[PDB]
Amino acid sequence: SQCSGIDKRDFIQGVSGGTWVDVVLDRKGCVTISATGKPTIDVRMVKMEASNLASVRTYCLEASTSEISSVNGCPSTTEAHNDKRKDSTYLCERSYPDRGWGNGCGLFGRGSLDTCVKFACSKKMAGHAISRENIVITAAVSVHGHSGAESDDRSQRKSRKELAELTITFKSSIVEADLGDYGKVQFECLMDFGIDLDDVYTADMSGKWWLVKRDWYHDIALPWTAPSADFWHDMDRLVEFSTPHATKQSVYTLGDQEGAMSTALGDAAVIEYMSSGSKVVFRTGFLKCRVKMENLRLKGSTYMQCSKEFSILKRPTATPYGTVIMQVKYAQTDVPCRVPVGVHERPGGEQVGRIITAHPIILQQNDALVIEVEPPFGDSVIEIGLGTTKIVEQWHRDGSSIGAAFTSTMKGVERMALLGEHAWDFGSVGGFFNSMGKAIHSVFGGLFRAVFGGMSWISKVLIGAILMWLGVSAREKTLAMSLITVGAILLYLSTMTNA
Amino acid sequence: SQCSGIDKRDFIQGVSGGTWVDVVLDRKGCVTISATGKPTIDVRMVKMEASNLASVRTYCLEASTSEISSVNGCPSTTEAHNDKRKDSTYLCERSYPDRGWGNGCGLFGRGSLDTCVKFACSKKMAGHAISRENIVITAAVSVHGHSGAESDDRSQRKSRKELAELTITFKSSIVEADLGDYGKVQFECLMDFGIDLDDVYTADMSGKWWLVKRDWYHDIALPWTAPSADFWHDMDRLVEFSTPHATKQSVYTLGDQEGAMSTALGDAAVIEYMSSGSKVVFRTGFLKCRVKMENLRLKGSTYMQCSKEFSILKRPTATPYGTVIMQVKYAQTDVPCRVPVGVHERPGGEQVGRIITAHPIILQQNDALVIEVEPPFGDSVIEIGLGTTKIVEQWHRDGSSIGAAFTSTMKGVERMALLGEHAWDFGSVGGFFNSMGKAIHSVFGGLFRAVFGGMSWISKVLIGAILMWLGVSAREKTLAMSLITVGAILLYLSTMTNA
Amino acid sequence: SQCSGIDKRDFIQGVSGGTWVDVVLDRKGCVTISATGKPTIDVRMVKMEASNLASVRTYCLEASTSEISSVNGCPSTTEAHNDKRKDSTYLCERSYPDRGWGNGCGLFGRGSLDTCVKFACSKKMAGHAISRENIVITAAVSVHGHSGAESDDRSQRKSRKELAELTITFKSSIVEADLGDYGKVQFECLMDFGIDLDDVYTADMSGKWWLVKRDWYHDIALPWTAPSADFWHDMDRLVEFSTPHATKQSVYTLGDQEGAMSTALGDAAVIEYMSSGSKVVFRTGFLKCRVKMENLRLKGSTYMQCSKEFSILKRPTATPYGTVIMQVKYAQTDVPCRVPVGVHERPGGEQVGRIITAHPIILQQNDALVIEVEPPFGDSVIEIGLGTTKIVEQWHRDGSSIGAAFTSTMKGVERMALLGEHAWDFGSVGGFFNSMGKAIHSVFGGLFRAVFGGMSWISKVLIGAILMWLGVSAREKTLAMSLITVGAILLYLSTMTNA
Amino acid sequence: SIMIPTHSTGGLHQGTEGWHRTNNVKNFLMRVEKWSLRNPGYTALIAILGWTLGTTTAQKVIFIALLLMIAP
Amino acid sequence: SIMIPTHSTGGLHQGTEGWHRTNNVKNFLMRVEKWSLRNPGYTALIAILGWTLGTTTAQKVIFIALLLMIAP
Amino acid sequence: SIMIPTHSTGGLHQGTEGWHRTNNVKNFLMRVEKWSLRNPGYTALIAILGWTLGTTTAQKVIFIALLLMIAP
Repeated sequence: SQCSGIDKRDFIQGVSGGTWVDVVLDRKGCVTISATGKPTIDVRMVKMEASNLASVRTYCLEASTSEISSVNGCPSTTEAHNDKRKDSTYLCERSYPDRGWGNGCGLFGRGSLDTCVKFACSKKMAGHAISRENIVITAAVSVHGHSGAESDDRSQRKSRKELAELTITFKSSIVEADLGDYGKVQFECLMDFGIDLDDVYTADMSGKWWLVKRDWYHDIALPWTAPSADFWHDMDRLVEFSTPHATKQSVYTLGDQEGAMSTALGDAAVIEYMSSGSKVVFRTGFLKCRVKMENLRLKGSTYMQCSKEFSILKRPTATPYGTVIMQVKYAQTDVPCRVPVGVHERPGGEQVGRIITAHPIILQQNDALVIEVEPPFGDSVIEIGLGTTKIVEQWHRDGSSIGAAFTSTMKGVERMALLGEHAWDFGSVGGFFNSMGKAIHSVFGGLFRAVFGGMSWISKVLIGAILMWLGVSAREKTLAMSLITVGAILLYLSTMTNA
Repeated sequence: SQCSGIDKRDFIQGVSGGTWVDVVLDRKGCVTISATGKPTIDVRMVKMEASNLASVRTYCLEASTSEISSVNGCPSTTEAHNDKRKDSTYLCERSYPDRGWGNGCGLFGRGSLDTCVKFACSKKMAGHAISRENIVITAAVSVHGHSGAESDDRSQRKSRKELAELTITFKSSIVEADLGDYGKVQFECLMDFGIDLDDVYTADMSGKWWLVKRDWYHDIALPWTAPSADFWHDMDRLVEFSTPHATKQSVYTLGDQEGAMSTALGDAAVIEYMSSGSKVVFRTGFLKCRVKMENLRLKGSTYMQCSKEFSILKRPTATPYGTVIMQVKYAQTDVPCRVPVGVHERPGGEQVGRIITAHPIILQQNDALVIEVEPPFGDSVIEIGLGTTKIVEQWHRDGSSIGAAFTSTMKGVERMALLGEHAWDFGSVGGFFNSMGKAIHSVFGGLFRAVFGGMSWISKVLIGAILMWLGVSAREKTLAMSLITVGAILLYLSTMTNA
Repeated sequence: SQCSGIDKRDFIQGVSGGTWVDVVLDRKGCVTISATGKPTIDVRMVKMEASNLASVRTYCLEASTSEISSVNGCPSTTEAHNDKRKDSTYLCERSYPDRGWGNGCGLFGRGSLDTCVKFACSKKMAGHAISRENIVITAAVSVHGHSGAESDDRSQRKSRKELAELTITFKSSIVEADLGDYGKVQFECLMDFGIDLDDVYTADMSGKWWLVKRDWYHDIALPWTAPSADFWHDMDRLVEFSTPHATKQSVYTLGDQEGAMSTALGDAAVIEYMSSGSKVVFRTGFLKCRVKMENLRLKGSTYMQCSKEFSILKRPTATPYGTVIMQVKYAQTDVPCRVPVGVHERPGGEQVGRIITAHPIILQQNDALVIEVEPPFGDSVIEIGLGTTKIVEQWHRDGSSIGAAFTSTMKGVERMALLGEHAWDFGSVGGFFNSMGKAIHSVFGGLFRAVFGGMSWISKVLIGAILMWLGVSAREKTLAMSLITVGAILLYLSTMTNA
Repeated sequence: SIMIPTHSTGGLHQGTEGWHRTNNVKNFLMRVEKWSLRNPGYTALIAILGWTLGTTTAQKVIFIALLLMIAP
Repeated sequence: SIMIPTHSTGGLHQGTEGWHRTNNVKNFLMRVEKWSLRNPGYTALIAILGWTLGTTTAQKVIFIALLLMIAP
Repeated sequence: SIMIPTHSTGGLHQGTEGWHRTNNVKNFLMRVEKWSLRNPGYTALIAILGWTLGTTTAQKVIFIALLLMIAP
């Protein structure tokens, strides 16, 4: 949909020769596609959610020992064997106390004990498994320029076919947006997502869900059972046995471990859980759709220019990125018409800067029209209108160009420098550059990047500091082979980003 | 009471000259004192328990955040200020979301949020403080030799004043034992126990009390309050807020932390708690009473010897220490009389070994009398009687002498070598030896032993291995100065004992 | 009883000073006691037998897996959990087959299995424990010289009070033999036996019993149970599952292991088991005590010498040791009388050799009379009579004195040199000899000889050969310290003795 | 967790944070320095060992840092 | 605690222990060795550092032990 | 057990033995020599090793005996 209210925004300029451009989507980021001679569009990812989940194994957190029993054996070799040893719901352990004449034995030595307790649980960490053929990722596509009544919503925006919705199912990976008179746009995105499914579980604890790893979930020491029925099989991890003084023992639990579990698995992607459908929202992965802009045509091109004057509403305000936003309205009867928009450095000067909207066409009597403009760094005037009565608001946009380049470099090294292979996938560049980058990064990610794990932020900083110390205090010019391993970009990644 | 059935036992042979002996009592250990010309008696430490406790601070474990509220602030200069911030029972903090045009503000920038949430606790770690002038420690003293009917219990034993009970109150430090016609024995012990009072707390968690240190109790990071009335002062240690997208947040707790608390506090002494009196049994401390054997006399010494035949009940059996126990009976009419008992290596041979019981008097027509004997390692015969009809059972006691001495050294270095200064406090010897040992151990414990803390078993063994390697790979003969620092006894304590 | 037929016989010359000699008895050995001025006697121990046995742990030998079940799970993470897992009598183990599309799953991967099989056993090695206060060892004592009718048995011998029997129970270690007019003999022996009770068990397998060690019985890997009620608790040691191809497995046992057990434990001491009383004959223990011949007096000493002539029955024959045996008879009327027996080198010469019988009195008209005589190596004549009608049978006894000394030394080093310290307990020797011998052998058996074991004849001969070669090729003169450890006696023990 | 690093090895970090997730970085250092100031003997022993071994004043810093980190 | 040593600093060890208390000494080593075998990169880096520094073969064992101590 | 020696560790040998108990002395050697003649390769390798090590003609006999004992 509209990408004005967000700050993480990507502007792709499109290729004149081609008709397609590869884009990468996140749940927060957005990209504005704007070619020449075509209406500019926005594509946004809404959500990712699986539907059907398979149970794996529910653990236990709280022990509820209820019944106890005991049986003692004299130093005569016949030891005690509790008859409650033979019930699957009873935890029982045999120990040897020190029996004597006071207890009523008759010989001095070491006796025997067998105390069984009834096991019960009240808090369980139910797991689940996600299938890679059930997620239904939905995205939205919008077109700039259309203008309707002031009191309109997304329902009427969809009705006019300017905010067409998409449902990229696991089976229908290619879909088309109707977009009304503007044509039709289809997508080519794959099934390569940031979350590596068939390798993770969801660890529901008390209504808080997670995306924890399969082997780590398998290697927890806790009393587990089967999902079909709570039939515990490792009961001894939550029940401790006190000292066996004489013919009697006492049993104690070990707390709840809920805090310890929430601390250990305290940094995994906290996915949500939408009830009434058993859906879970991933909020983490990506989607690399390929827009094929072949049937993208302007809606109004035979309309005449708008002659009379507009009325200004929502006086121009700057956006977090730095693009102006206006909302002009038309009140006269020479409609439909195409609104003229210009951006000059002086009233009555040459055109400078970039205009975002493509063709602000009207189609009715009283319509509000949102206009976005990206002015240059210096002083400039934003002129809307045709005749002697034109909106002539001007803007400064106090900022430097070298600062803009530095911010662009920083946001690049933050965003695109991540994702591994996906780093050089923002577009198509000739000269074998991107192809060789992907070819080398395939093995670069196969080995030395994802072959081992167990690294946190404090370990990152400690090992990094060890690295600079050993590199500064190094001989034989090992920095030449170390710059590829750890350099400046990776140091920035360890320090500022990935936090 | 009787100290036969317990495996850990100390034997003190007394001093012929003096009339006092200094002994150390433990919750499980017992000492046998037997002077020449005096009836031997057994003193056992029963239990310690405090009476009145004062609360210190009750922490919180499981938060119960119930009610929430939110207030939003436009990019205008004024920020959001929820009126619930004026309340001390609400957790409230302020964030800056990303507000724009779609939210309904009218200016792009950073908005403001400040959400208040109510706090409530359900599980509390109630602490307590022990006063060093309220411990009521009781001990029991019994006398060897008296004989009664086979159908009698501790009630009859106390009625005949052979099982005198003692209560060493914090005020009355010197108390005399009745002991019937055998006389009277008084104690003199002071108030020096192993645990350092006024430096520990009792951290009740769910009915499982502990003995945590005062500073460690003060150091735990959790929401706390005052014992009198609940007023939580660190509410933010268990409640967290999610990402503040727009004009709304969510509150999350952190579980129960009971498991984490029971794991971190997992090896401190686990004291008991008997209700209906608010008493806490300590089961850990010692007691160093010197026994003044001045008014202790044999009951039967003018009686004639028993000449008739004895009947054997409960044929002699060995004890864990290695002393046989028998229970003979007398059914003739020449009573009261004194039973002659001796131990020879051969029937009609010299007296060898060592007897334990002092003077087995009878005082009744039909009665049972327990006889305890410590035979030597070789073969020997135990004689019960005077005339030609005498009990002539013999014993083997397969054991070596060097092994006995080496095991005694083990017992000494295990139990006696602990307690620090009180290691050399099993008696009084000449030549200033014990006094000089106490004097040097005073400063040895004042510095380098008890002035420092923070040692666990894993750290101890790691440091021990490091010291092994450093001493092996050392020059200048630093092991000469290290043997006093770390020698053989300390390393044996690190590896085997104190575990 | 009579000690004529046995070849492993000991001859004790008695003690002139004292009236006691210490003997050590074996189930096959016999000793002859002959003092000066007293009738010679023969003492032999019949058998040792325990009465009450305590069950310990009945193992299993042959499994009888009867019923089977199976349950399968698709590669969906919900694994199979067999219902019969909650029955204690079913052995169940879970496997992971390779399930695919042919089985009817719909996803290629690995599934799950759960096959529970009911367990049943048929052959059990019922163990038992022996109490050190229940064995009743019996012995017999007979007196040489008395003469009875030709046709009489042990019943008549006991009736005439010449074959008094003994029952040396664990309670009454002092017993008296009536022996009729000869007086009384008493025994003073202990609980020290070759067997070491409280350290061994009895392994009943199929009616064949043993005396195998407690720890080795504990370390057997087989499905055990509790003797009170038999149901097995280590079921998996005899049941192995086949390869789990798909949704099915097969159960296979491992045989009976009875042969393996009878081969592994096939050389331990083999006790018997006499039913109707649950007694077991040990056939391995010893019995070492001291006969006090203080009331032993000659029966016929005031009688007049026999005058008339005898009649020869069962003509003199030699014995394995080399002492002749003859059975004269009396038929005349001058009875009772004492038979004059002598052994001359030549008719009517000096008396040479040694006479075994004491004083052959007759008491009646027609009585047989067993006479035992030890002739010298050379030619000799054995004269039984008084007047001119005397029996003048002669003998040769072809042998060498050096050979006799060699056989005596070999027998000593073979049988006597065994039994550890018990080697020097065949008599009383002054000069501190026996005392320091026992004292040194006490620690000799305490360390390096009986503190540990594990030597069978194969390892014995291997180590003996290795030590032989090492001593032959020994420098620094280690033979000086090696002669004491392993010399000629121990090497003989390894080679031929102890077989 | 206290010895093994946290579960941040999954590479699933994004721009979403909770109420009480960013305080651990300073909390660990605060706990370490509190322990160091409360127990001076262990730190003195580690410093003595680091001075005895190496004698470079370049890797002994890493050694003492690792010892203080593994020490609770 | 997590990196803090246990509460055994009070010297209150006695003959009263649970059956889930003495297993810690072996459980710690089991966890350490399992993580060591599951983590090749950390072990390789530690071995590289130990080979680079010291060059004594008498302290690099302590190097790797302490590095695996801070490591899981 | 099978590799362990027999249960003669109790020192309870007496003059009572069967006809399947005294045959072990020759049975072991017979089986060993049968397997030795049926296995030339291991014997040759062991002879080569015995000549390679020791070079004393007194320890190589022990070597070949112990190899022929670990083997049948």
